[PDB]
Amino acid sequence: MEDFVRQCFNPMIVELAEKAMKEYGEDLKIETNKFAAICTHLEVCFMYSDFHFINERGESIIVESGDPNALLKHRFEIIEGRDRTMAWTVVNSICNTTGAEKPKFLPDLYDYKENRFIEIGVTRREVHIYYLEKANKIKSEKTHIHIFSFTGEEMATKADYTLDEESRARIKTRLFTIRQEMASRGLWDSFRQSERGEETIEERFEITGTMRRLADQSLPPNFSSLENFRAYVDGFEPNGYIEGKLSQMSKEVNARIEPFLKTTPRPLRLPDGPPCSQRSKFLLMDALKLSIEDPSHEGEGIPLYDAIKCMRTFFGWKEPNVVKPHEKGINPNYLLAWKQVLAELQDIENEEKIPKTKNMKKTSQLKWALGENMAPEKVDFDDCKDVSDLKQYDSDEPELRSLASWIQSEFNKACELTDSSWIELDEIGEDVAPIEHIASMRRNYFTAEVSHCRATEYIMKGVYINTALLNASCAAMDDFQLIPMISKCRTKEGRRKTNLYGFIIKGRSHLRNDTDVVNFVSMEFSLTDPRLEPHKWEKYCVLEIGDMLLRSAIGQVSRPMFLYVRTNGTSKIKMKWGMEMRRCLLQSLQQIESMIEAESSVKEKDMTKEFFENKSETWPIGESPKGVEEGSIGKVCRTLLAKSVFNSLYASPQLEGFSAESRKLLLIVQALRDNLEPGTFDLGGLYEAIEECLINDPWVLLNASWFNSFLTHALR
Amino acid sequence: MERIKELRDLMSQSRTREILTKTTVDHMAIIKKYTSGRQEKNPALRMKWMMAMKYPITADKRIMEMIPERNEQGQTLWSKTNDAGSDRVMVSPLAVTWWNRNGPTTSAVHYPKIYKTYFEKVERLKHGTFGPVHFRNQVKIRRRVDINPGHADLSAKEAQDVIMEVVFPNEVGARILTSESQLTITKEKKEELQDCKISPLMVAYMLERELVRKTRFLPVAGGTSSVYIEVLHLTQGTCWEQMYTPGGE
Amino acid sequence: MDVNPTLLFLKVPAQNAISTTFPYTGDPPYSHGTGTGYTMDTVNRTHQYSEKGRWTTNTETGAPQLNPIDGPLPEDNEPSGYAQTDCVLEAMAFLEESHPGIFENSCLETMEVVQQTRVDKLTQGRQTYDWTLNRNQPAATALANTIEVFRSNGLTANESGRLIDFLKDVMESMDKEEMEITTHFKKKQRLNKRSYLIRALTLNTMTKDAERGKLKRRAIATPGMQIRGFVYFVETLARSICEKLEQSGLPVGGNEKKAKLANVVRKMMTNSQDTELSFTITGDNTKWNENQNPRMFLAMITYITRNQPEWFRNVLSIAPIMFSNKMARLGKGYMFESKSMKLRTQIPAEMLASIDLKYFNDSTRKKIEKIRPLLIDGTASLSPGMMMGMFNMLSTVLGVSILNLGQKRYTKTTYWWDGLQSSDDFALIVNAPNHEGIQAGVDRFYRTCKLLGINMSKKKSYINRTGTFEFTSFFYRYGFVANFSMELPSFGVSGINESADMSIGVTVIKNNMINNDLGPATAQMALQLFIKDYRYTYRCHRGDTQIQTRRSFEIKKLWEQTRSKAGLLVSDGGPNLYNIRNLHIPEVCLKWELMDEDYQGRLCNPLNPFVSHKEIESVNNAVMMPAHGPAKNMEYDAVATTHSWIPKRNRSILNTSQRGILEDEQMYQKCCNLFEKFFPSSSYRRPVGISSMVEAMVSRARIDARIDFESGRIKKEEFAEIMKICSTIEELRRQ
Amino acid sequence: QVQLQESGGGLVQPGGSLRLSCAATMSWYRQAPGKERELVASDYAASVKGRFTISRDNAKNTVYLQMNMLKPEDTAVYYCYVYTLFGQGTQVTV
RNA sequence: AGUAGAAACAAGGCC
RNA sequence: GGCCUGCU
Repeated sequence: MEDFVRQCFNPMIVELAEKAMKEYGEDLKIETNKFAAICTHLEVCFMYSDFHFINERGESIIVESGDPNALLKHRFEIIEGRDRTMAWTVVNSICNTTGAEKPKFLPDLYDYKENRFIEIGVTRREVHIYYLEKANKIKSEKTHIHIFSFTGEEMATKADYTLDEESRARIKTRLFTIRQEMASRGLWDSFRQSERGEETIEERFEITGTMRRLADQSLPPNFSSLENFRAYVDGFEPNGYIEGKLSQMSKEVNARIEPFLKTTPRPLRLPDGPPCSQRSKFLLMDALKLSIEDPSHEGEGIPLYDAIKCMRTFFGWKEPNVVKPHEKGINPNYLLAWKQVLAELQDIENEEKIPKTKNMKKTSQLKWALGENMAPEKVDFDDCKDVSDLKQYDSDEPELRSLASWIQSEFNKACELTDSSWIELDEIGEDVAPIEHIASMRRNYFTAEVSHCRATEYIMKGVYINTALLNASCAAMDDFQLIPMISKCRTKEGRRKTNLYGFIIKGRSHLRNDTDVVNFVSMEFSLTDPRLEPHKWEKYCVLEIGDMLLRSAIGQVSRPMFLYVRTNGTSKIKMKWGMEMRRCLLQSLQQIESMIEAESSVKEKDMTKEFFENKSETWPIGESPKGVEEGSIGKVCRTLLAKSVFNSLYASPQLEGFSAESRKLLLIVQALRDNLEPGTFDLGGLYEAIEECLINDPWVLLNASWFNSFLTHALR
Repeated sequence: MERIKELRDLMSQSRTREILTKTTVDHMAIIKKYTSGRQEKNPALRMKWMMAMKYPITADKRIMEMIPERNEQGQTLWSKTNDAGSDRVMVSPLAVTWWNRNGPTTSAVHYPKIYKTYFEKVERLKHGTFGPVHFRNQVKIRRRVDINPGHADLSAKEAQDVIMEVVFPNEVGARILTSESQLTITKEKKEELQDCKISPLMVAYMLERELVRKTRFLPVAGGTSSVYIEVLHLTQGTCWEQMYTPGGE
Repeated sequence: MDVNPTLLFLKVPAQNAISTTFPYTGDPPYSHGTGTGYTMDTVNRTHQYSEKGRWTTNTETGAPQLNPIDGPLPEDNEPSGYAQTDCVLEAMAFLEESHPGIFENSCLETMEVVQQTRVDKLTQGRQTYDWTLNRNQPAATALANTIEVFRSNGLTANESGRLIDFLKDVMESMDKEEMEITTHFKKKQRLNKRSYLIRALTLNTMTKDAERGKLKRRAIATPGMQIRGFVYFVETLARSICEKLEQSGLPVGGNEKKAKLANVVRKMMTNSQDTELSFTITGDNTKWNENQNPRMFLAMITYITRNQPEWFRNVLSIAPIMFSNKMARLGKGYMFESKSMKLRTQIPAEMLASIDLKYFNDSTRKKIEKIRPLLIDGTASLSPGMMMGMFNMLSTVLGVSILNLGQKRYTKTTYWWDGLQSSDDFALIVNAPNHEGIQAGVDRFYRTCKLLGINMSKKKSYINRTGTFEFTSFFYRYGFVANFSMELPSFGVSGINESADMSIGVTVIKNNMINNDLGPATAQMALQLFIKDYRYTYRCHRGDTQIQTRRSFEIKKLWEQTRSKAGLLVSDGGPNLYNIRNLHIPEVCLKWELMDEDYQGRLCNPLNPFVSHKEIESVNNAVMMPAHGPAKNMEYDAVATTHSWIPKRNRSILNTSQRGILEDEQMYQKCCNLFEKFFPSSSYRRPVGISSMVEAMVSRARIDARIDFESGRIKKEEFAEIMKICSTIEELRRQ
Repeated sequence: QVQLQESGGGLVQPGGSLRLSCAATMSWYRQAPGKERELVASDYAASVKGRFTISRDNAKNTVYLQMNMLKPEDTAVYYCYVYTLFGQGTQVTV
């Protein structure tokens, strides 16, 4: 039958009908009479629509061939011959522009004169039944319907026929051409009734070929095919198989509970080796401040001018000389770098306006100090294979180092009060609710407690230094840059003040990965002689740069004044995390506020004021040789703030591992102290897990010592 | 006019012609998401790192013909170098602030009508009345509650057809909404937003947010009302209760 | 006196101050170089935990595979992957018996979803291993490349737009003699059957960074695109199953997890009378993923899908069949340094099979020597067990089956147990009349776990009396206690954009106040610090200050120009009006009534060249990877302002041979923008159909010109011009 | 697409000969009064075998029908066809 | 040298 | 010496 559509109809219509065939997903080889019927429907749609044009009037202009002009409007514009999505697109667009009603089924054409749709259907059966059939299929329709049938008859409601009658003679001539051409073909044994509305399909997902063999190799050891295994599974029913293997399984497979008593836990062993060194990016306990007493705010001002003005406030400069060498570098380079920094600072002082940011010369001194041109050149393996020295990067456990007493004192003095306010908080919306007033009063109390704390000063120092370093690295990637360490505080009298700890020289910072390292050299003034705790300054070079006179009742001290100079490095991640050190304030004060709220849930009243003023209640916050010492809530605030600050400063994988594996043991010990009969399956394994995190970090070793002390004081 | 004209210009060049011809409508989404740009793992680190560069943000090419290349002192506002995989050009953040001090101005009177949820929140809070804070242990029990206080009793898909018919009346397809509540919602949000020119996509998104009901599991103590859950952070705490009555009531 | 914070625990219980034990204020550990060492170590460890299995050689991939299932029962407490098929089938049968109708229903909904799912659902995924280029690429890019290759090779069933048809094409590709791929350096290369099989069965290995809570780094894996559809269907089934199990806690959030934990502890302890003792085990499973054999997941799913259409069973079984034969790419490689000659070199991992061992240290030398026998075409066969939690939900199902197997109806003894399982972590409440009963119950639970290939970490687990325990960093002590140290890293600028960052910060403060019991004063301090960091990050200072920045001039002139300066946004150098009462309001709407109409109009102008919206999914959704958890998405309330710009892209593609991808990106985006202008609903609802672009665009041009004349700007001249231009593009597409 | 022009019809005696042509498979059919249209020859009905011979010149698109030994039973209108297009029909009266 | 820690950075590639 | 890139 398909030979007929090969022969007669034009290409355009046959591929339109083929795409309509693909539309609903049925195959053309099984039933083709539908293809012919609907392609004839589509053909009558065209032949009825084309050759029919309109101009600004009604009364369509009919031309056998559209002449070249702007007057190519089509009388009837076709609906079908398009995908369902576009057919409904045209339906909705016509409804929204023509203000007509939206039909629920697919029309075939639209006309302007009568401003409505045409649903053309030419069926094998006579018209006077198919018409009202499709009419009762369509609900309350104003779209006019018109149908032909092979006998040659026409019909329509309203007795309406919308265009010329010679066109309809055309239609029925086409119709009988179709008819008495099948006459030569002979199809009416099924042509009248060939489609009955079949819609059914079964989804087929068959495993075959290579993928089947893979299925045959992904079974238990004693199975040969997926078919057999699935049959076995379907036939499988529970018949007490877990019990049999449990009985047969060796009894050494057990989870015996070892009781956890007061005498069970042993102190954590600390590693032994050379004392632990300093790792901070700046001096914490041995910092010195040169000040100007200016009225500018933290960010307000220009760095270089402030630094120069602060440094001019000090008199007593001496020619620098080596006091304590780096022990691994070239100290003369550090000396020359310091003198170069001074010289270029003067050079800025001379000229017209202090630059906002200064670049330094790339001398051999800072080329060595900043580690320039030291990365091995990257080459290909095929060119370097016979080199005996060629091997992997050194990948082994870090060097072992024992704890020293300097970190303990540094933390002790990091929780001490100061003679300045190191936090100038921002603005918030004016409090409107009583709860907001309570929150503001609490916040004011904590700010009064923690602002005068060395932890806040360290927070500001780190934030400013890391912000400046990151910005300089991102801006001046190539050229070495000078950045004075600046921090602005407020005195007890209320006068604002600036403080200059020293200088940082940032080097080449072409940082691609988050782990890539930018090297800088840090110089900081101090008065602490490095000849008393040399092991804490393994990586520092310390010079003697001047003498300071601070008013004291013992005449006047006239102390020496040294310069701690070192080469340090950071990374994008480290800079970003060090510039978010202000969340240590959060951590600490959230803990304290949780304490206050928990206690106030007992007594139905806010308990902040008496906690902060009466200072009756105290918490164990340290141990003295006499015994455990307790301090007021403010001291707890400062201690927790210092702990968070040191966590942010000495952060490392060792800290994370020890924190987790020691929190586990802390929970076990707490369960013991709560009389909850705690038990363990392998306590030695937990101890070994904790002890492997303690390698060389001073902070984690101090935490381990604190944990041992807590165990000793606990378990009683 | 224009649209078909850049269509013809695209089809003029062979590669885009092939892309238009062989690519089917269904694959639309795939090729639209086809990109070499990986999704950032650490957005904060790079936002703090990129903002230290010059020309850290991106803007459409049209910026080159509305904002001058430099400001009064000569600080550059935009660059003509296009982004990696787009025709947009990289520009400095000042071009934002500049646009807020001398850029073109319009009538933003209809934004309150579009962003109905947020302005309703503001109105509800502005007329609220606070009360005394009572300090006592709160037994916070976890419950499933509806957070959206303006949901019109419609699901995501249920209101999606409404949203299309309100914004994209022609792409609705087969669906013609039966429920009369949807009829009235369509009528109201059609006559209300008849000429709003913010964007079809944002209008649809905000209509989805407003009409679609959404639910989440939260620790609550008292309240349980939609209007009382948006301020759950302000009325309920660990050891304190703050009596509150939104402006709606 | 020496200060010691830990001594604070002598007065404050450990859980009431547990936040102090979370050093989440410093930089988390990161990996620096290759992850090849970790990948090799994981492969060797997975293969040696199942050493007593039986060896075979796959006839298709030619790789050695180790099957330990039904192997000898363990005789020691060391980890073992010798799961027994009959035991696990019986466990699943008991799970079904205790929950009748679970499998049949879940299979019904899964069948519905599978037969109505679309291909585009695969684009909604993070990095995936594209085999066309042998590298990780965004899910959409890899899917597009694979579809292009399939269409070039003759597999065009995916044009039906159905994920099931895409999987049919994927499987049909397995039986092809020779496929063709494209490489740029374009060159067409031919892949034989075995090479393509291994490329489709392989995984890409990387090192996990930003992982807090352990000293050593780990390795993670990413699969290809051929196997992700089957994984999606299997995980859909597993999620539908677990949603019907109250003992599971994987498909829920955190608060739901806490609620279920409280309910189970109350149920276990309350029902226990005075005579019965109760004990809670806070258990962690050692080597959870390395001991889960994909064959056992195949067994579980084929038991689940019993009495179901065979096509459903086949499509759900394809995934574990491929995992059982999965291969793993070793990794980036190894970098060597020579200090004598002062140079460095980078050898790819694919050379580990043949490269001499003189360059490697003792540990790496031994690892390579042990893993070499499993090396096939630069990748190692990893049949014995899963690599990194790809089947999280099925593992949770197995754990829930173990938990339910002690409902006192199967124990047949006075003791019994229950609890909650979330993959790699569990809490087990066991009750028994005497300590001997508790010991016997825990011993039998451990033994049954060892029969299913699941091991309990004795070093990271402990048992106490009920009332105090831990679960996924949630510490329960007669009621869950807030931590607030897990969410600390999320208190900074997110890094999306100005408005997005502001809204996300305020919303995070609000949420942590609601959930994590953040205090009022602490919340105010957090708001202040966040505002400070936000202003210092975006160079948007108050405007009344003299802080010179790259943006302080325009901000200052805008400040001096504005009359009501209280309405200026913090992004434009205005005061901050936020407070505890205003944390749930966007900044634009909070300052709407205070803004000057000129500034208000300039700010919220639709014609701004900065705002760009792509799809309904990416309107106000921000992907923030939370600390100590999987990547998560958040809805943030924000108004589309001129500050909603999107930041610059990487731009490093210009120096790589893969430079043509940018031109393809630009052309695809131009075509997509044209289509959207032709089809406005393209973004909100993704278009569907089987026609091509130009057909729809030209036909809609026809119709829209027509109707927009029937009322609108068009004119006959223009309408006819459009009609004949449509004809012109038609004849152009003809040729 | 094709137009068909017949020639050579008319009046002939029993036993006589007549030659039809058609200027344009191609073929000749006939219809007698009150009878259906029957095939004569294409490029043979059993009735005309050994009596009528058809030939085709593709160069000039012409299909001649030579009819010999004509009988009263061969009285009909004869029509040319092309594959279906039809000529107007030419009378043959024996 | 320095940062850092089971492998890396201490710029890369292209002419 | 000149120019390109900074998660590809």
